[PDB]
Amino acid sequence: PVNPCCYYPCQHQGICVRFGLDRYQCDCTRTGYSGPNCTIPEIWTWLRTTLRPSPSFIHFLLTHGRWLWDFVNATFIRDTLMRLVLTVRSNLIPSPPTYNIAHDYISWESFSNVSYYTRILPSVPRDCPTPMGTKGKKQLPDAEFLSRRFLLRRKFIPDPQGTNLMFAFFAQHFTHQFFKTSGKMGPGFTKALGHGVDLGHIYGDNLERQYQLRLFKDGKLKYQMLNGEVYPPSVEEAPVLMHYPRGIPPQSQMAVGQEVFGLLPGLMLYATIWLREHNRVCDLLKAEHPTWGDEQLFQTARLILIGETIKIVIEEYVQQLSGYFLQLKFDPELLFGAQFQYRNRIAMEFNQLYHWHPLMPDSFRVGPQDYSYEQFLFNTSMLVDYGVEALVDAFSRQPAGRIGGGRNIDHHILHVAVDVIKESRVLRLQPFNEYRKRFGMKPYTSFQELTGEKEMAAELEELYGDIDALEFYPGLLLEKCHPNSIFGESMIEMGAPFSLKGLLGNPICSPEYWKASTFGGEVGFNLVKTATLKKLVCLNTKTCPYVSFHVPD
Amino acid sequence: PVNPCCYYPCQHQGICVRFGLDRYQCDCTRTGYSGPNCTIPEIWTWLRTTLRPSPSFIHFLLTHGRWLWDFVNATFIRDTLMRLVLTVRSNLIPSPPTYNIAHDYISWESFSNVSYYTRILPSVPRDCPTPMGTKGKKQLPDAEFLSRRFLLRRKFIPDPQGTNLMFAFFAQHFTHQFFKTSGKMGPGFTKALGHGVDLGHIYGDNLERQYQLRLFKDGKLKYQMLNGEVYPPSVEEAPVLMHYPRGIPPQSQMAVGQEVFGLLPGLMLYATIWLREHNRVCDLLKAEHPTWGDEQLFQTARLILIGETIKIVIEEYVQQLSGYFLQLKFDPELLFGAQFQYRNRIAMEFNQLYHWHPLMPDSFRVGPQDYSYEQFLFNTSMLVDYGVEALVDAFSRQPAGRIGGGRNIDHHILHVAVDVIKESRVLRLQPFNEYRKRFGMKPYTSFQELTGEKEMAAELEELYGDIDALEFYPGLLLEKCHPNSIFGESMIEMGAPFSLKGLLGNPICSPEYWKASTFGGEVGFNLVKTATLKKLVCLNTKTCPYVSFHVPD
Ligand SMILES: *[C@@H]1O[C@H](CO)[C@@H](O[C@@H]2O[C@H](CO)[C@@H](O[C@@H]3O[C@H](CO[C@@H]4O[C@H](CO)[C@@H](O)[C@H](O)[C@@H]4O)[C@@H](O)[C@H](O)[C@@H]3O)[C@H](O)[C@H]2NC(C)=O)[C@H](O)[C@H]1NC(C)=O
Ligand SMILES: *[C@@H]1O[C@H](CO)[C@@H](O[C@@H]2O[C@H](CO)[C@@H](O[C@@H]3O[C@H](CO[C@@H]4O[C@H](CO)[C@@H](O)[C@H](O)[C@@H]4O)[C@@H](O)[C@H](O)[C@@H]3O)[C@H](O)[C@H]2NC(C)=O)[C@H](O)[C@H]1NC(C)=O
Ligand code: HEM
Ligand code: HEM
Ligand SMILES: CC[C@H](CO)NC(=O)Cc1c(C)n(C(=O)c2ccc(Cl)cc2)c2ccc(OC)cc12
Ligand SMILES: CC[C@H](CO)NC(=O)Cc1c(C)n(C(=O)c2ccc(Cl)cc2)c2ccc(OC)cc12
Ligand SMILES: *[C@@H]1O[C@H](CO)[C@@H](O[C@@H]2O[C@H](CO)[C@@H](O)[C@H](O)[C@H]2NC(C)=O)[C@H](O)[C@H]1NC(C)=O
Ligand SMILES: *[C@@H]1O[C@H](CO)[C@@H](O[C@@H]2O[C@H](CO)[C@@H](O)[C@H](O)[C@H]2NC(C)=O)[C@H](O)[C@H]1NC(C)=O
Ligand SMILES: *[C@@H]1O[C@H](CO)[C@@H](O[C@H]2O[C@H](CO)[C@@H](O)[C@H](O)[C@H]2NC(C)=O)[C@H](O)[C@H]1NC(C)=O
Ligand SMILES: *[C@@H]1O[C@H](CO)[C@@H](O[C@H]2O[C@H](CO)[C@@H](O)[C@H](O)[C@H]2NC(C)=O)[C@H](O)[C@H]1NC(C)=O
Repeated sequence: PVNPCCYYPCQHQGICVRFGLDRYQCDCTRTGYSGPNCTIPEIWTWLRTTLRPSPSFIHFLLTHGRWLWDFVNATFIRDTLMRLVLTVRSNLIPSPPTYNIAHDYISWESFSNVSYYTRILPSVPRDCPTPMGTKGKKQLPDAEFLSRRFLLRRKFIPDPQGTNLMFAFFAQHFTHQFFKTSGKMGPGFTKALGHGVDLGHIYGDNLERQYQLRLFKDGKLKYQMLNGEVYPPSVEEAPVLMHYPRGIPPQSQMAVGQEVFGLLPGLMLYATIWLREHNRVCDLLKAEHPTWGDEQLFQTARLILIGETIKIVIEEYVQQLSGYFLQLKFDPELLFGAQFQYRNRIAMEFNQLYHWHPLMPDSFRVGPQDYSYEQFLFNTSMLVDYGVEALVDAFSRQPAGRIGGGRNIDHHILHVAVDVIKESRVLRLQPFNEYRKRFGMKPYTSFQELTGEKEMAAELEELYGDIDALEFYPGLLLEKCHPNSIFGESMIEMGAPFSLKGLLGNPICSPEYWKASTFGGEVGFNLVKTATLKKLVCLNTKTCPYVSFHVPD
Repeated sequence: PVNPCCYYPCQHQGICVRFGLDRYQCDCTRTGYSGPNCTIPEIWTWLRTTLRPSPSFIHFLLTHGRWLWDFVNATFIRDTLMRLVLTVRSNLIPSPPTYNIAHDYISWESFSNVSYYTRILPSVPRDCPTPMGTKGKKQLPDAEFLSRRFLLRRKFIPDPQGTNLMFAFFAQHFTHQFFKTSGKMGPGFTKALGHGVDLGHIYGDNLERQYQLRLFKDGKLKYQMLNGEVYPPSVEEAPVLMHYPRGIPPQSQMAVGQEVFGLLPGLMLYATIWLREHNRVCDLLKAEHPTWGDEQLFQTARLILIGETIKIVIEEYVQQLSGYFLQLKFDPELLFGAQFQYRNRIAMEFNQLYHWHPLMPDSFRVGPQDYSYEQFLFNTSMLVDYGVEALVDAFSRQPAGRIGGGRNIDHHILHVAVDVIKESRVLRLQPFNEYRKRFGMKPYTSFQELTGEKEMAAELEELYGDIDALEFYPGLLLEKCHPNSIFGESMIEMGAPFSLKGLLGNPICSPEYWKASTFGGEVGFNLVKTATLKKLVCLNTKTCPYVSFHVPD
C-alpha cells in the first residue's frame, strides 16, 4: 500500500498524516489554505497571491535603482524595507524547530535533543517506490559521475561580483561554528550545540576547552609571541585537542577552539584576528571596570564579539553577497514590535547549501609567490612567516570563484561535493522541486527551465528521468544564475531565511539582552554598533593592509 | 569602598553597574523610567502608574462579583481578561533568562548552560556590610530558631478555601518535574533540564531511563499486574535507579521516572494514574494510525500528556488555588497576537516559594484507618493494598493545611523549611523588600505592616533589626493573608508570573506546534482540549471515586 505521503499531496506547508492503512489527511491549519490538500486559498491568501510579484522581479528592483536607492538609503524607507526584509524571511522557518533524522513529526525529543540537526521538510518516506517519492528512476545518478560531469571545474569561472578570498575564508570560518557534523554520532548530528553565532569556534564548544584556551587573568586568552606578533598559543600550553597532522605538535601547533582550524592558513588567520581582538576588548573593559573580575571581563567580551560578528556578517558579508543597492542594516530594535522567537536551530538543509566549495581558486597567489594546494593545505608556518597584515592583503586581492552556474568546484576538493550528494541521500532529503515549493516558489517544469541552457539539461533528464526527481544539492548548484549573481535564484531564496533567522535569532538580539549594560558600559555597545571588517583587522595589526569582501578596483 | 550596588540604587529593573572603583550607573533602558537611578517616569509610565489600581483591590474584584462574573464568564470578556491576565504577568520575567548563581550579569554561559537555575534579581554582592546589603544586623536569625518560632505548627490551621490532599500531592508531584536540585552539583543546579512541563518525572529525565521504562511495543510503558490492577513495573524489569530504602528492591519496588517517587504513596499514586493514562492514550492512537510505529505512538502520547497536564494545571489547579470567580482558561491561541517567547527556564526564587510544605496534614486519614507519618512515609505497600480508586477518594476528602499566616508547617518536615532558609542564604537572595519592588509592589515599611498582627511583628524586628533585612522565604510565609486566601499577597503576585510564563512558555503552546497533526489526528487534540482531573482518574480506574482539588461539601 504505497505510503500515500509519498506523493507529497499536502501543499503550502500542510502536514501529511496517514490514517488507517491506506488513507491520509492534511493539516492545513494556519497555512492560509483549506481543503483536502491545502489548495483552496483563503480570502487574503488569494489577494496575497495575486498582488505578489515574482522573486526574480524583486531581485531586479533591488539590483537596479542606482538613484532610487541612494534616496531610499538616505530615508527611513531603508528601515521599513529592512524590517520587512526580516520578518517575511524568518517567517518561513518553523520555531520552535520541527523534525530531525529520527522523527518526521513533532516530538518532545526533537525539541529538547540539541544533538540533532533539524529539517524543514520531512524526509522521504522510507518505503516509497522511487528513492525520491514516486517519480524518477529506481536508482539515482552515481554521485561520482554526476559530480565530475557537472560540478567538476574545467576553466575557473570567477565571481561576477568581485567576491574575493578574504571573503571565502570568513565564510568558511564563520559557518564552521554551527556546522560540525559529529563524525562519531554520524550525519544529522552536531558537536556544535548552541546553533547560533555563539562563537564556539573560538572559545571552543565545551567548558574545559574554554578553560584550556582561557588564560584566567584579566579575562584574556592564552597566546604566544612569534616575531613580536600575537598568535594562538601552542598545545604545549593549551592542552587542547586538535587535528594537526603527525608532525610537530610542539610549536607551530596552535590551539584555537575549532579543532580543525590548523589545517588551513586562512582559518588560523581569522582565529588569530579574533583572538587578538578579544584580548583587545578585554583591555578596554579592564579600564572601565577596574573592580571587575576575570569571569565577567571574559563573558562581557564574548558578548561583544557575538555582536561585532552579527554586525559585520549582516552589513558587509551579506551586503557584498547580495549585490543590493539597498544598504542592509543591523539593528535588533527593528524587530521589537514583531512576533519573533529568539532561538535558532541549525538545519541540515542549511548545512547542505552552505557548501560553497567552488569559491575556492586554482592556486593561492600571495604577492610574487603562488602556492599550489599541496603547498597550502596543512601548511603550518605560512601564517607566522608572512604576517597577518601581508596575508590579509593577499586574500583581499585574489578573486574567488563563482558558486553557481555549474562546473566550478576545483578538482581537488571535488570529493567534499560527492559526499554532500552521497550524504544527502543518507538523510533522504525530498526532491529539489519540493524544496522550491516549501520555500514559496514554483517547481521547475523541465531540466530545460532549470538550467540556463540546453546541453547540460539533456544529460540531466537522461539521468534523473524527470525534473521532479532532481536532488537538493545538485539542483542548487546547476540552477541558472541571474547575470552577475554569485549564485542562482534558489540559493538566495532558500538560504536567506535560514541565515537571517540565525543572525537575528541570537539571544543578544532580543529586547531582554540588547541593553548597554550587557556589554558593560557604553563602550561595549558602541563597539558592537560600529564594528567593521576594516576595524577588525587594522585595529589588531601593526600596518593597515587592504581588507574587504571584494577585490580592489 | 562599599560596592555601591549594595544599596540597590537602581529602581524599576534598572541594571546597576560599577564604573571605576567607587562609582556606578543604572541602565534604565526600557524600564519606562529615566535619570540616575530610574525614578523619573516617562510620560505613559506616569499615567500607567496613576491609573493603576492596587493588587489587593484587583484581588477583591476577582473574588466578589458573584453575578458580574457569571456574565463575564458567559461572554467574550472572559477571553479578553485571560489574554490580559497572561501577557501582563509573563512580561515580568526576563526572556531569554538573565542570571545564575555564577554570574550577576548577562553571559553567553548563563544563556547556554541549562544545568544552572536562573535568578530574577542579582545575588547580594559578596562584599557588602550586612548579609543582605546595608541594613540589618551583622548576622541573620538562626534558621533553626526562626523556623521553630514562626513556621512550626502548633494547632493545624486548615485552608479556608477547601483545598484538599488530593491537591497537595498533584502539586508536589507536578512541581518535582522541574525542581530537582542536583545534590551532587549542589544548590542552584538542576538534574531536571527541560525546565518546563516536559514530564521528565514520568518518562524520566535521561534517554536511557526512558528506554528503561519504555516497553518498546505500541509505544506503551512497562508495568505489572498486581490484583488485576496496572502499576509501575518493578526494577526487576525496569533496571532503573530509584531511592527506595534498603528493603525489598524486588517487588513493591517500582520504576517511575522520578527516582524519589517511591518514598510516598501519593506520588506513586499519581505516577500510576499517569502511567496508566499514557498507555491508555497509546491504545487510541494505534487504532487511528495502525501503520504508525512505536517511536511515534510514544512521542505523540508524550505530547498529549504535556497538553492534558497544562490544561488541568491551569483550568483546575490554578482555578481552585485562585478563588477567582473569573473562570480561568487554557487556549494557546490567546497569545498568538502578542510578543511571547516560547521558552521557559526555572528560577531559584520560584523553587523557593513553591515549598508548600505546610499543605501537609497532621496524620493521614484513609477511611476508618489513620496512619501517622511514621506509617505513611516510605510505606511501600499502601498503594497496591488500597487501590488507586480508594486512595484517591481518601485524599480528595482530607483538608490540606493553609500555606500562609505563619506557624503551620508540621513538626516532622519542619527541617525542609530550615533548609530552604539556610540555602536561601547560600544563594545570597536579596531581601524580601527588594523582591516586592522587582515584582511591581511597594516595600513594607515595618514588620507591623507586613504581618497581619503585632505580636510576631515584635519578635521579628528584634531579630532582623529592620524590615529591609527580612529574608525571601521567611517573609513570604509570614505575610498577612487576605481572609479565605490559601496564602498572602506576595505569594500570589510573585509566583503567578513564574507559573504562567512556564505553563504557556511550553513549545506545544506555540503557533508552530499547536496543530491537530502534532497530536496525530483530531482525537489527540480533543483529549488535550477536554482533559479534566475527573477524567484522568475515572478513565483509568474500575470504579469512579471522588476526585477534586477541594474537599467535598
Ligand atoms: C555548566 O557549568 C558548570 C559550572 O561551571 C559545569 O561544571 C563544572 O565544570 C568545570 C569545568 O568543566 C569543573 O572544573 C573544576 O575546576 C578545577 C580547576 O581546574 C584546574 O585549574 C585550571 C582550570 O582550567 C587548569 O590550569 C588546571 O589544569 C586544572 O584544570 C578542575 O581541575 C576540576 O576538574 C573541577 O571539576 C567544575 O568542577 C564543574 N562542576 C560544577 C558543576 O561546578 C558544567 O559542566 C556546565 N554544564 C554543561 C553540561 O555545560
Ligand atoms: C539525542 O538522541 C541520540 C539518538 O537517540 C542519543 O544517542 C543515542 O542514545 C541511545 C540511548 O541513550 C543509544 O542506544 C543504543 O541502543 C542499544 C540498544 O539497547 C538495547 O535494547 C534495549 C534498549 O533499551 C534494552 O532492553 C537492552 O538492555 C539494550 O539497552 C544500546 O544497547 C546501546 O547502548 C546503544 O548505544 C544510541 O546508540 C546513542 N547514540 C546515537 C547518537 O545514536 C543522545 O544521547 C541524545 N542526546 C542527548 C545528550 O540527550
Ligand atoms: C580550502 C578549501 C576547502 C577545503 C579543502 C574544504 C574541505 C572540506 C572537507 C574535507 C570537508 C569534510 C567532508 C564533507 O563533509 O564532504 C568539508 C566540509 C564542509 N565545508 Fe569545506 N572545504 C573548503 C572550503 C569551504 C568553504 C569556503 C566553505 C564555506 C562557504 C566550506 C564549508 C563547508 C561545510 C559547511 C562543510 C560541512 C561541515 C559539516 O560536516 O557539517 N568549506 N570541507
Ligand atoms: C509528605 C510531605 C512532604 C515531605 C516529607 C517533603 C520532604 C521534602 C524533603 C526531605 C526535601 C529535601 C530537602 C530540602 O530541600 O529542604 C523536599 C524538597 C522540596 N519539596 Fe517537599 N516534601 C513534602 C511535600 C511537598 C509538597 C506538597 C510540595 C509542593 C507544593 C513540596 C515541594 C518541594 C520542593 C519544591 C522542594 C525542593 C526540591 C529541590 O531540591 O529543588 N514538597 N521536600
Ligand atoms: C530583499 C529580500 C531578499 C529575499 O530573498 N533578499 C535577502 O533577504 C537578502 C539576502 C540574504 C539574507 N542572503 C544570505 O544571507 C544568504 C546566505 C547564505 C545562503 Cl546559502 C543563502 C542566502 C543573500 C544571499 C544572496 C543574495 O543575493 C544574491 C541576497 C541575500
Ligand atoms: C488576575 C491576575 C492575578 C495576578 O496576580 N492572578 C493570577 O494571575 C492568577 C493566579 C495564578 C496564575 N496563580 C498561580 O498559578 C501561582 C502558583 C504558584 C505560586 Cl508560588 C504562585 C502563584 C495563583 C495563585 C493564587 C491566586 O490567588 C489566591 C491567583 C493565582
Ligand atoms: C609552507 O609555506 C612556506 C611559506 O611560508 C613554504 O616555503 C616557501 O616556499 C617558497 C617556494 O615554494 C620559497 O620561495 C619561500 O622562500 C619559502 N619560505 C620559507 C623561507 O620557508 C613551504 O614550502 C610550505 N610547505 C609546504 C606544505 O609545501
Ligand atoms: C504500610 O501501610 C499498611 C497499609 O496498607 C500498614 O498495614 C495496615 O496497618 C493497619 C494498622 O496500622 C491495619 O489495621 C491494616 O490491616 C494493615 N494492612 C495490612 C493488612 O497490611 C502498614 O503498617 C504500613 N507500614 C508501615 C510503614 O508502618
Ligand atoms: C490531493 O492529492 C492527491 C495526491 O495525488 C490527489 O490524488 C488522488 O486523486 C487523483 C485524481 O482524483 C488521482 O490522480 C490519484 O490517483 C489519487 N491518489 C491519491 C493519493 O488518493 C487528490 O485528488 C488530491 N485531492 C484533490 C481532490 O484535489
Ligand atoms: C541614587 O541612589 C543613591 C543610593 O543611595 C543615592 O544616594 C547618594 O546620594 C544620597 C543623597 O544625595 C546620599 O544619601 C547617599 O550617601 C549617596 N550614596 C551614593 C550611592 O552615592 C543617590 O542620591 C540617588 N540619586 C539621586 C540624586 O536620586
